[PDB]
Amino acid sequence: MMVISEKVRKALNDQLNREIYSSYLYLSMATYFDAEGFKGFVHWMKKQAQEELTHAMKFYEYIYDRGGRVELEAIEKPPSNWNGIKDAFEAALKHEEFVTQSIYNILELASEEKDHATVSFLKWFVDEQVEEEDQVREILDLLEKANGQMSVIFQLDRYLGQRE
Amino acid sequence: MMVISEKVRKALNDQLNREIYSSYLYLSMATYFDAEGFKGFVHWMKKQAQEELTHAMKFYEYIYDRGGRVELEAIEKPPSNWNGIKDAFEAALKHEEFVTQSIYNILELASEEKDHATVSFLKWFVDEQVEEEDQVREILDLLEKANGQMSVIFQLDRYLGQRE
Amino acid sequence: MVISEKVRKALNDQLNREIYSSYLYLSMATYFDAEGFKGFVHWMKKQAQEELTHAMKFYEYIYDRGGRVELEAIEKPPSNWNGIKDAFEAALKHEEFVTQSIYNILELASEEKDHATVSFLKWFVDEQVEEEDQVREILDLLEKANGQMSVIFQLDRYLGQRE
Amino acid sequence: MMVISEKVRKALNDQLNREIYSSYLYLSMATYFDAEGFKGFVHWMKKQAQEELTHAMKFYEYIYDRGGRVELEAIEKPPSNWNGIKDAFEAALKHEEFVTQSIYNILELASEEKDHATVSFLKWFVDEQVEEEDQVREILDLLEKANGQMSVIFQLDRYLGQRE
Amino acid sequence: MVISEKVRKALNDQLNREIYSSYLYLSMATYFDAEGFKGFVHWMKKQAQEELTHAMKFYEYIYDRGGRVELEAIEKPPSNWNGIKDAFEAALKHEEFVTQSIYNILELASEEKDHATVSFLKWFVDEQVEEEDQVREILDLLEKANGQMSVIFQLDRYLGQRE
Amino acid sequence: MMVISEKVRKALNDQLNREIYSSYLYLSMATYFDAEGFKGFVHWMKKQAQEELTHAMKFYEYIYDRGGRVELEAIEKPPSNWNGIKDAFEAALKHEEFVTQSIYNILELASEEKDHATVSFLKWFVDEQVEEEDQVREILDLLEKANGQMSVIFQLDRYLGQRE
Ligand SMILES: CCCCCCCCCCCCCCCCCCCC
Ligand SMILES: CCCCCCCCCCCCCCCCCCCC
Ligand SMILES: CCCCCCCCCCCCCCCCCCCC
Ligand SMILES: [Fe+3]
Ligand SMILES: [Fe+3]
Ligand SMILES: [Fe+3]
Ligand SMILES: [Fe+3]
Ligand SMILES: [Fe+3]
Repeated sequence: MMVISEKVRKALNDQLNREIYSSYLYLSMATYFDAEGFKGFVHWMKKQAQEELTHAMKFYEYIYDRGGRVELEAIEKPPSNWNGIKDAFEAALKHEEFVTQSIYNILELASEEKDHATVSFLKWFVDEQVEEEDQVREILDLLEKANGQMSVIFQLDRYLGQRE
Repeated sequence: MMVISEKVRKALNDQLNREIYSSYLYLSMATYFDAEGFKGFVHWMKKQAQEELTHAMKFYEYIYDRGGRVELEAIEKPPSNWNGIKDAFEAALKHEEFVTQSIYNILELASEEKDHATVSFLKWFVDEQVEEEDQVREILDLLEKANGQMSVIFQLDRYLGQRE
Repeated sequence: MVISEKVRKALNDQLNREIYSSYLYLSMATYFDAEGFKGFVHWMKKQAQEELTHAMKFYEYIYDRGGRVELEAIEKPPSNWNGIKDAFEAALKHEEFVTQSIYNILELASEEKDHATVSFLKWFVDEQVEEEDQVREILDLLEKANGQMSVIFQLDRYLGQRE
Repeated sequence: MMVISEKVRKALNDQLNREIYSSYLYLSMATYFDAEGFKGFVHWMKKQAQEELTHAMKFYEYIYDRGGRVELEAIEKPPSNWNGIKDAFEAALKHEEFVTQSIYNILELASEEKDHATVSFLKWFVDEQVEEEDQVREILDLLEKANGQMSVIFQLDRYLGQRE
Repeated sequence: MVISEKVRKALNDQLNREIYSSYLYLSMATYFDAEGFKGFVHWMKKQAQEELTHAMKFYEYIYDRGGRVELEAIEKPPSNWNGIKDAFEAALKHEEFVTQSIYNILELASEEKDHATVSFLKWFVDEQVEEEDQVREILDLLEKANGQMSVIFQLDRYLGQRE
Repeated sequence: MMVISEKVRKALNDQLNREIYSSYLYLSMATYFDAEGFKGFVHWMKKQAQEELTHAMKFYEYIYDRGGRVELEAIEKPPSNWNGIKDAFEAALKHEEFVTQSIYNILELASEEKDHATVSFLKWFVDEQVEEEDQVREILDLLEKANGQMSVIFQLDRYLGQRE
């Protein structure tokens, strides 16, 4: 027996598909930074793409652990171009803020259904989203310090190029 | 800047997107095997999914190496249900045979324009595709021997569960 | 004592339920031993030990908040089941009952704003997810098995390897 | 099938359930010493409780080795309070003596049936009971010398806290 | 800043409370040193360093959520107690007050559906259980010691061994 | 017995309370640098705060080593804001020069009282304060050479981030 309500399963399945989209979006930002020729920003976006995949697989495993099933949905085409580096990263910040709210919505729905297991499972994402937001604000802050000066952009490129 | 024709850039970009669908398709086969409860087949499909991402990224890299740019397209919703194990693996073989012909088409197009670099690049894929088909055919030959017998299916599950 | 008497009693009741759970799994070891499945015996003995550690975590938490543990009688558990599948079906049902009892303590602790006990119980919520699932995974393998002895022996070996 | 008499199987099964009661009793003495705030005594009682489980399991294995089956019985509520350290260890001693006599009774019953296999099996427990009784007499005799001096009780709590 | 001004202010105040907590344990060390108990001194100095890490945890969380930290004046703490037992009950009473301050932030965050701050505070809810319990254990040992100097020396070495 | 005069004990206790404020002050500059987004300057200042605590603790011990007693006084509120990176470090230099003079005042009080022990104990801080002053001056000079050019600011931000 599936021991999550169907409406919590679809909320989880929906979030799983949003995590797949988030990974595709960062790959698309990588395509942008690669066209712009910043190998370090490219490197950073590829790691973010694979990191979001692990988020999706976390949802994957919990759905099956609670007796549900996963259904993959179509993945909409992401933007392929931005108005500069600050533009791409602010789009990332806004995006992760949307992801956090979508996860917040699942938590409140689970809490209202007295689904304590799903409430507890999502705490990892609550904490993780704090870090996903902060790291992008850090880059945005450093980018505003550079203020388009290429000597500093190279430093920030090579800094983000070291992400493991 | 770009030293591939737009006809070859577009064939490569389209194949890149098909490799992304390939990974999504194999992930969806994992959701099916998880629903049916075959951990080894799940494992095998998850590893196939990650192999297809590397196929995509080899196209990604080659496009930029020749001065092109990659544009990510929508990913269609993959099927989530099959009649049984053998049908899923037959769907995989059909898929890989289809990707082989699509690569054959890029190779013939590149050869037509005397883009010898892209012809040579696709040789790796010609050789990889022979093994992608053969591995699925070996499984199908075993499933046809298994003939739906659960004790023998369980052996093949554990066997494909050992994939590295 | 810094837990309410009503929460202290709930924890103490759950400690005794956790000891009963360990005894129950020992009784399933007695059953599989009578039936001659060494691997299922192994799994059940390892499961009985795991419930003891659960009980002791309630033990320690009660004393950490100024409480005292009172051990109650342990009811006689069933000693027989109608085959391997039936015993694991009883296990799944039992663990679900354990999950609901933990949920109930968590809800009582929440409405008393006993945040320490709420947070303490999170560990058991997450653990209960696994205990339910690992029995569900066994049941699904048994359903496919359909009593076929070659597959049951394969499953005895798999469960005999639990550490 | 079973090569112990039903009368000896019942005697062994009964004693297995006494061993489980013994471990529960000692756990209960741990609950008492934990309320009293003597860490070392708690540790000792927890170690004694685990030791009685190895006793129960030893009977378990012999019963199955002789073609018998184990049936677990209800476990009585143990006392949860004593009138002091000496009183608790005195109850432990009295309990171990009762266990010894219960074990002796099985030995005499099996020897009257010429069930030599069960006679020989029980030798291990005859010897163990000598140690179990002696270890409690040792503690009681040290407590007599302590004579309520908290400085010496602390020393003794530390010593029994070192039990491996 | 993505925490509300009431939640940032509660967090900033708790940061300053943690710093006073570290200062308080430091003068408790000044007390035990005047009284000539090196082990209790050692224990109190270690408690001081631990409270700095509590403060620094609130520090980091405030910045991770886009807020800023403002350091406030630190009150002069008591410098004397009328004995070992009195010093530790001041410690216990204080940690209980810290727990309630943390509970208030938790409920404030919860009413604001600020799940991130709620979850961040779980670590402290769990930590405070152990901070209270370790002082209770010490007090319970001091009651057994009952002013006997030979036993006080024993407890002095024990707490002197804290890592 | 106390073998320092009350005025030298009182001077030493004031310096102890002054050393704690210095640590609190440097902690507050970290709050400033963290708000400005300079993680390396934050690192430097947090480690400077820990060094001031060790200064406090050396006064702590010496007071007890000559039979006195420490009384902790209120810590008066530090500033939390500066008009830029170098202005903060200008405050740092200004502060430690004040500490050096406060230490000099104790040394003279000790010299006139023929308290040779306190005179000698303080020569550690005399020598340490020379380092403390030079350490900030050198930072100040590089900030002036950098001249607000962030590529150079970023570089010694990372430089001071390497402090042990
Ligand atoms: C460095 C390359 C990153 C590319 C990310 C592409 C994301 C969008 C397409 C998703 C395809 C399916 C995901 C496969 C997951 C494989 C299973 C992982 C199990 C832990
Ligand atoms: C391997 C077989 C396990 C059988 C368990 C039967 C449980 C019945 C209750 C008996 C009392 C158990 C007391 C256990 C004390 C353990 C303390 C460990 C340290 C925290
Ligand atoms: C070294 C052993 C004694 C420690 C006593 C600590 C007393 C603290 C009093 C308040 C001081 C506040 C400023 C401390 C900043 C420390 C920052 C640490 C980050 C690494
Ligand atoms: Fe994510
Ligand atoms: Fe492929
Ligand atoms: Fe025994
Ligand atoms: Fe604290
Ligand atoms: Fe200093």
